[PDB]
Amino acid sequence: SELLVNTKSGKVMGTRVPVLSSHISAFLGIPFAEPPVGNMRFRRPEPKKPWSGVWNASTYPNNCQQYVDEQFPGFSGSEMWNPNREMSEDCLYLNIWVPSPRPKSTTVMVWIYGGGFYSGSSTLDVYNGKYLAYTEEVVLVSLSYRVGAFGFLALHGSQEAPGNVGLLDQRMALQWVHDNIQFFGGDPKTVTIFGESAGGASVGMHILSPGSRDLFRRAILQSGSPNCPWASVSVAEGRRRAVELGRNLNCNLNSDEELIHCLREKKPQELIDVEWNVLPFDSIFRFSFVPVIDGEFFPTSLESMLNSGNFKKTQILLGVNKDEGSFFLLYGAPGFSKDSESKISREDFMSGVKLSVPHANDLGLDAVTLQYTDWMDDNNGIKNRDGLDDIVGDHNVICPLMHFVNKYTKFGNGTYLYFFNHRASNLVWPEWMGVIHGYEIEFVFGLPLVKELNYTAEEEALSRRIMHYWATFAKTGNPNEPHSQESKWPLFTTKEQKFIDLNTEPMKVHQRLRVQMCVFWNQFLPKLLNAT
Amino acid sequence: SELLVNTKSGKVMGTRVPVLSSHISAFLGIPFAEPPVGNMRFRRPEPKKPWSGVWNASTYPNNCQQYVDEQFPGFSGSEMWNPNREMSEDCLYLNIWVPSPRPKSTTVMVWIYGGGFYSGSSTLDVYNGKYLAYTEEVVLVSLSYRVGAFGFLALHGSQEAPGNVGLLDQRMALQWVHDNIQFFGGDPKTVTIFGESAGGASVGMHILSPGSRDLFRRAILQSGSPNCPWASVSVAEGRRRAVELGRNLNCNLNSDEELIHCLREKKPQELIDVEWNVLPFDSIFRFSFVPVIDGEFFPTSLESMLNSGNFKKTQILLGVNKDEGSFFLLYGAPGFSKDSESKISREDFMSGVKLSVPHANDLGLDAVTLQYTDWMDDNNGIKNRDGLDDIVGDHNVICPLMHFVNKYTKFGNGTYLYFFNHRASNLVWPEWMGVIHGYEIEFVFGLPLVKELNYTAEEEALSRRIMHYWATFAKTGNPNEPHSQESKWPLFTTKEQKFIDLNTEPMKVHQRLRVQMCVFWNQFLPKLLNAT
Ligand SMILES: *[C@@H]1O[C@H](CO)[C@@H](O[C@@H]2O[C@H](CO)[C@@H](O[C@@H]3O[C@H](CO)[C@@H](O)[C@H](O[C@H]4O[C@H](CO)[C@@H](O)[C@H](O)[C@@H]4O)[C@@H]3O)[C@H](O)[C@H]2NC(C)=O)[C@H](O)[C@H]1NC(C)=O
Ligand SMILES: *[C@@H]1O[C@H](CO)[C@@H](O[C@@H]2O[C@H](CO)[C@@H](O[C@@H]3O[C@H](CO)[C@@H](O)[C@H](O[C@H]4O[C@H](CO)[C@@H](O)[C@H](O)[C@@H]4O)[C@@H]3O)[C@H](O)[C@H]2NC(C)=O)[C@H](O)[C@H]1NC(C)=O
Ligand SMILES: *[C@@H]1O[C@H](CO)[C@@H](O[C@@H]2O[C@H](CO)[C@@H](O[C@@H]3O[C@H](CO)[C@@H](O)[C@H](O[C@H]4O[C@H](CO)[C@@H](O)[C@H](O)[C@@H]4O)[C@@H]3O)[C@H](O)[C@H]2NC(C)=O)[C@H](O)[C@H]1NC(C)=O
Ligand SMILES: *[C@@H]1O[C@H](CO)[C@@H](O[C@@H]2O[C@H](CO)[C@@H](O[C@@H]3O[C@H](CO)[C@@H](O)[C@H](O[C@H]4O[C@H](CO)[C@@H](O)[C@H](O)[C@@H]4O)[C@@H]3O)[C@H](O)[C@H]2NC(C)=O)[C@H](O)[C@H]1NC(C)=O
Ligand SMILES: COc1ccc2c(c1)C/C(=C\C1CCN(Cc3ccccc3)CC1)C2=O
Ligand SMILES: COc1ccc2c(c1)C/C(=C\C1CCN(Cc3ccccc3)CC1)C2=O
Ligand SMILES: *[C@@H]1O[C@H](CO[C@@H]2O[C@@H](C)[C@@H](O)[C@@H](O)[C@@H]2O)[C@@H](O)[C@H](O)[C@H]1NC(C)=O
Ligand SMILES: *[C@@H]1O[C@H](CO[C@@H]2O[C@@H](C)[C@@H](O)[C@@H](O)[C@@H]2O)[C@@H](O)[C@H](O)[C@H]1NC(C)=O
Repeated sequence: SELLVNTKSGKVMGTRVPVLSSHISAFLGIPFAEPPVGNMRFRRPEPKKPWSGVWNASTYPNNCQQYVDEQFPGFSGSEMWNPNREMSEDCLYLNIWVPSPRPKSTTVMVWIYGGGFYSGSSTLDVYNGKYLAYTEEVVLVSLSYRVGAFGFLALHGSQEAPGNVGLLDQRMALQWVHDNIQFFGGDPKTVTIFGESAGGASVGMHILSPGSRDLFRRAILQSGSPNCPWASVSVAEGRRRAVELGRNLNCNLNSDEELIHCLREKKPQELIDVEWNVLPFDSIFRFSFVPVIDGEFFPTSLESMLNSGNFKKTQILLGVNKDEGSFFLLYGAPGFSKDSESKISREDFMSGVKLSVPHANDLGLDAVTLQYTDWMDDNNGIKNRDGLDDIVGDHNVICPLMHFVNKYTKFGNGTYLYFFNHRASNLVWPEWMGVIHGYEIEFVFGLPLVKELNYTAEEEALSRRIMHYWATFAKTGNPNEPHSQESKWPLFTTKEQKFIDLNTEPMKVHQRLRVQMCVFWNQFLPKLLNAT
Repeated sequence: SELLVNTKSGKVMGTRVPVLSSHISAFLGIPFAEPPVGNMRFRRPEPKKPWSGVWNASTYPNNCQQYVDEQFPGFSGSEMWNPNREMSEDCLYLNIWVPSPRPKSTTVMVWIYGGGFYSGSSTLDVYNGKYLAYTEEVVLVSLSYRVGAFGFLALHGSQEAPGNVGLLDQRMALQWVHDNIQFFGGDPKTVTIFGESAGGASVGMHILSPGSRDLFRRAILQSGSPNCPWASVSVAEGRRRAVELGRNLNCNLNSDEELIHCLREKKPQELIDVEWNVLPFDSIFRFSFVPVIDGEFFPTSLESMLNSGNFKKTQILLGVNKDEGSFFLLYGAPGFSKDSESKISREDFMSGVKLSVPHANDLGLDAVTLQYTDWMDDNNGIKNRDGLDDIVGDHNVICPLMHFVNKYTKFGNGTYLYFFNHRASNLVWPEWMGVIHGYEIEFVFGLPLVKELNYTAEEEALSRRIMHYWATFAKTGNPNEPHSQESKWPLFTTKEQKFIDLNTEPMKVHQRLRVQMCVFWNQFLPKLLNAT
C-alpha cells in the first residue's frame, strides 16, 4: 500500500489528504526519540526503540510544553502561533508529506519551527507541508524539539542538564531523516533544512556544529541567524538562569544534582509560570532558555567559528522581512498597542531604546538614539515609532544576519539573499506593524493558493514563485531555473553584495542590505561598548 | 575744513576719496595706542599720547608683523589676504570712512579682521570701507590688532606677557571710537562691531568680556564664534606653547623673565619662522598663539559664561558660509590641491579625519568617520572630498556657531541667523572649494558694485541687499525695513530656530541649521571623548 512504509524503526501507516483538488500522503506523528519524561527531563534525547506492529501515523502529535500567548484571546493573529494540540513532555515526533504517487528519490525539505526557543509547534496551519509537497514535488518534513527550560536549561559540567538538548532533538530528527527518508521516496543526499526566526538560527547552528553538518546538504535561513544576540548565552549565564529558575521554585540550590532533582519533580506548567523571571535585564526580544556556547555542540565562540571558516561549506538561501521589530514592540514596549497607530512620545522612545539594547551603558544608548533620530523632526510620533521598529529589527535580526552572510560567503559555495517586503493584503495585525516577522511563512508554505484564505491573485503568484525558488534551490543549490526566460536572482558575492526584493512587483536587484545601520550595529557600537 | 577733525588725541587730516562716481572722506592710519615696540612687545597696549599738530591721515598705515602666504605666488586668491603694506611692530592704527558731507550723528560700524589670530590686515582691498560708508551712510571704522606671538603669547601670572594683548588692542580701539567717533559724525551709542572668522570670534569675545561690553551696542559675527575649538587655549597650553617657542629659539627657559627677555631681543621674523613648530598635534585649522582663558578678560570658562548668561545682552546678526572647511583642507591636508578636483582616496580620508579632530581617540575617529560616510558608496572620491570639507566646516565653524547661537538667544534681545551659499561667479579658487570661508566678505563690503571686478548684475543686487541688511541692523537692531514690501528675515528664536539663505534666489526660510551634524559635534562626540 502507498500509505504503508517500513522503516528502520518499524512500519508506519499514513493517511491520504486532499490538497488543491488532488491528494497526497501524510505521515503525521512519527516518533524519532524516546519520550523525554521523568528522569529524562533536561537530558539528551535517546533514539526511539524500534517497534513491532504498525505505528498509526494518521494524526498530528502533541506539541511540546510551552508558554501559551493569551494577550488577544480568540484573535487569529496571535492564536495562529499557539499550540493547536494538547501539550505534553512527550513531544519528539515528526511529520512527513509525500507526493502521490510515491517518488523514488526526490528532494527533501526539513522545516524547523521558530518561537524564540520558548515555544513553537510543527502542527500549525501555516506550517502545513502539503501544498509545498504537492506543488513542487518535494518530500516535506517537519520536526519538533523541546523548547523553554525543557529544551535549554543549562548546567554546564553536568550530564543530567547539559544545555542544548533541544538542538540535539533537532539533530536526532535529522539523523532519522538521513537514515529513513529513502523509504518515503526522499533523497537523503539532497536534504535542505529550512527555518524561520529561532528556526533560522537553529539552521545556522547545525551549519556550524560539527556533529550536525554531515546530516544535511544545504540550508535556508528566514529572519534568523545563529549569532542573533538573543539566540545564545554563555555557560555562566545559563548556569545563573537555571539557579534562578530554581530559586523561583524553592529548590535546594547547593548542587547541580539537588537542583536538577528539584526541577524534575515540578509539573511542567510550574516551570513555564516562572520562566520569564530569570532574565537578567528589563528587555525586549530576549528569551530565558536558549542555546549555550558549551565547547561541545559549539566548539568555540560563534564569531571565532565564523571567522576561521569552521562550518559547513555549501549553498545557503536567506533573508529578512522589512519590519522585523514590530511584534516585539507590541508585546514588550510601552506605547505600542494592537488597536492604535501607536505614535510614540520622545519618552516612550527613550524607554524603548533602553529595552531594545539592554547590555548598554548610557553612551551606547545615546549612540543608538542619535543613529535613529531625525533631529529636524524629533517629535514626530510616526517617526519615533518607525525608528524603534527599525532599531529592534536591525539589532536583533537584520544586522546579525547580514554579518552571518558576509562571513559565511567568504568560505561557502553559493549565497542567495532576499528582502521580503510585501505586506499580506489580509493581515489582521495593524498597519503600523508593516511586514511583520513571520508573515513570509504563509507564502513559503503556499497558503495563498487556497481561495478560502482571501489572498489576492498577485499574492498567489508571489507564493508560487517563492515556493519554486525555495524548492529549486533545495534541489540544485540554485533558486533559478537554468534556462528560464524569467529574471534571475543573482548570487550574493563578497564584492558586490547583491540581493533581491521579494514582493508582487517585477524583481529588483540591490546591493548592500542596510549597510549604513549594520556597520553601526556590527562594527561601531560593539567597539564603543568594549572601550567603556 | 571737512577733512580736518579735532579729536581728544589731537587733530587729524584726512583725504577725499572717490567711490562709485562720487566722493567721501577717509581718515587712514590714525594711531590709537603707543607703538608696542622694544620692551613693550607682548605687553598690554598703552593709549596713544596726544599729539600737537596735524596728524597726516591720508595713507594706510603699516600691517602688523605676520606670517605671509607664499604657496601661490602671484595668485590673487591667496594674495588678496596678505599684507599689502610694509609690516611693522608699529601697527596699532585705525581707518575711518565718513560720508560727505559729514553727518552729525550716524550709525558706526567697526570691522575686526580675521586671519586665525596669526595674521590679517585692515588695509586689504576687500575690507575697503568706502562703498559701504557711501551706500548706507554709515561711518565705517577698521581697526587693527597684534597677531601671532606678538598679540597672543601667554605666560599667565606674568605682567610682561599676560596673554590676550591682541584682544586688548581691539578693546582700546573701540575705547577710542567710543571716546572720539562723535567728532567724525558717528554716533557712539550706535556702534555695531562686525568681524569674519577670528574677527567673528573676536566680536563674540567682546560680548562675553566684562571689560569690553560697554564699548559697543550690537554685533555681527561672520563664520566665527568665541567658542570655536581653535580660538582659545587654556593657560597651561599657552604656557607650554610659549616655552616651546623659546626652546625653538635657544632661549633661557628658567623663568618667565629670562624667557620673555630672550623673546624680546629676537627680530620679528625669527619668531614668525618658528611659530608653527609649537602646535601640540598634527592638525589642520589650528593656530599657535590665540586667546587664553585667563580669569581676567574671560572670568570663567566660555561654556559656564554662556550657560549662566554672563555676557552682553543685545541684538546679534550672524551666520556661516556653505563650505567653510575647503581652505584648510587645501593648505593642510594630503590629497587636496588647487588645480585638481581633489578626489580623495579612502586613505587620504582617514588621514584627513585624523588631522581634523586632533584631540581624538580612535573610537572618536571612528564615530566621526561613521557620521560622514555613505557606506553604499564609500569609495566615491567626490563624496570623500565633500565629506571631509563638511567635517572641517562643521567641527570648526558651523557647529560651534550654532551652539553659540542657541545659548546666546535664551538671554539675548534678538538674533538674526544666515547661511550664505552663493559662490561668486568670478572666484579664482577651484570649484571643489565651493562657497569658501571669507568669500561673503566682498558682498558685505560692496565690491560687486564696481563694474571692473566682473561680478554679475545679480551679484550686485545681492551685495546691495546684504549691505542694507547689515547697515539697517547696525542702525536699528533689525536688518529689515519696518514697512518694506520686501520679504522679511525672521527672528531666530529658541523654539523655531529660523534662518535664511543669503544668495541670488528669492529669500527662503528654514529651521535648525545643520542640526543633525551639530548634535553629533555638540552633544554626542564630547560625551564620547569624556567617557574614554
Ligand atoms: C562550488 O564548488 C564548485 C566545485 O568545488 C566550484 O566549481 C569549480 O570552479 C573551479 C574554478 O575555481 C573549477 O576549477 C577549474 O578547473 C578547470 C578544469 O576542470 C581548470 O581549467 C581551471 O583552471 C583554469 O582557470 C583558472 C581560474 O579559476 C586558472 O587559475 C588556471 O590557471 C586555468 O586557466 C580551474 O582550476 C572547478 O573545475 C569547478 N568544479 C566543478 C566540479 O565544477 C564552484 O565555483 C563553487 N561555486 C561557488 C559559487 O563558489
Ligand atoms: C474571508 O473574508 C470574509 C469577508 O470579509 C470573511 O467572512 C467573515 O468572517 C467573519 C467570521 O469571523 C464573520 O463575522 C461574524 O458574523 C456573524 C454572523 O453575522 C456574527 O454573529 C459574528 O459575531 C460574533 O463573533 C464576534 C467576534 O469574533 C463577536 O464580536 C460577536 O459578539 C459575536 O460573538 C461575526 O461578526 C463575517 O460575517 C464573515 N463574512 C462573510 C461574508 O461570510 C472570512 O472570515 C475570510 N476568511 C478567512 C479564512 O479569514
Ligand atoms: C528687547 O527688549 C525689549 C525691552 O526690554 C523688549 O520689549 C519689551 O517687551 C515686553 C514684553 O515681555 C514689554 O512688557 C510689557 O509691558 C506692557 C506695558 O508696557 C505690559 O502691558 C505687558 O504686560 C501684559 O502682557 C504681558 C505679556 O508679556 C503679561 O505678562 C501681562 O500680564 C500683561 O497683560 C508687558 O509687561 C515691554 O514693555 C517691552 N519694552 C519696550 C521698551 O518695548 C523686547 O521684547 C526685546 N526683544 C526681544 C526679541 O527679546
Ligand atoms: C575681468 O575679466 C577680464 C577678462 O577675462 C580680465 O582681463 C584679463 O586679465 C588678464 C590679466 O591677468 C590678462 O591676461 C594677460 O594678458 C597679457 C597680454 O595678452 C599676457 O602677456 C599675460 O601673460 C603674462 O602673465 C601670465 C600670468 O599672470 C603669465 O602666465 C605669462 O608668462 C605672462 O607673464 C596675461 O595672460 C587678459 O589678457 C585680460 N583680458 C582682457 C580682455 O583684458 C580681468 O582681469 C578681469 N578683471 C579683474 C579685476 O579680475
Ligand atoms: C512574557 O511573555 C512575552 C514576553 C515577550 C514577548 C512575548 C511574550 C511575545 C513576544 C513576541 C511575539 C513574537 C512573535 N510571535 C509570533 C511568531 C512566532 C513564531 C514565528 C514568528 C512569529 C508571537 C510573540 C514577546 O516579545
Ligand atoms: C604653516 O602655514 C599654514 C598652515 C595652515 C594653514 C595655512 C598656513 C593657511 C591655512 C588656511 C588658509 C585659511 C584662509 N586664509 C584666507 C582667509 C583669511 C582671512 C579670512 C578669510 C580667509 C588663507 C589661509 C591653513 O590652514
Ligand atoms: C488510526 O487513528 C485514527 C484517529 O486516531 C485518533 O486518535 C487516537 C488516539 C484514537 O483515540 C482514535 O480513536 C482517534 O480517532 C482512527 O480514525 C483510525 O481508525 C486509526 N486506525 C488504526 C488502524 O488504528
Ligand atoms: C600727507 O602725506 C601724503 C602722502 O604721504 C606719503 O607717505 C609719507 C610717509 C611721506 O613720505 C610722503 O612724501 C608720501 O607721499 C602727501 O602726499 C601729502 O602731501 C602729505 N600732506 C602733508 C600736509 O604732510
